[PDB]
Amino acid sequence: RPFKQRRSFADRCKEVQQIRDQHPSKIPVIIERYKGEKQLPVLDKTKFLVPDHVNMSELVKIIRRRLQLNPTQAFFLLVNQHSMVSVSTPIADIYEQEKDEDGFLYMVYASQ
Repeated sequence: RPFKQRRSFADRCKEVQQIRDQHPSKIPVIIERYKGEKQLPVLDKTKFLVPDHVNMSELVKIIRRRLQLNPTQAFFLLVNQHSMVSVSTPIADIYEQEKDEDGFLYMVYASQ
């Protein structure tokens, strides 16, 4: 089930804050599969802490690994309102610019 439907807005704020208060150098990112995707698998992990010094290329690289992709597989990692951000764009720039009302940063992966 979608993370937003698995935890109440109340619950979610609280996690984000607990993350802030316990791991202040990490960005809280929720990563999930695009709703209408077929050719790419559901991952066991949806909650990701991402070192705030990195950029989008790092994330694209972690998700490849977890999805067990091969170089050939081009995929899209889209933030928030299906936005494409530069892979050079640092996640901390991305976070401030695109984070949800609940403190998390939501992304989805897709292909084609």
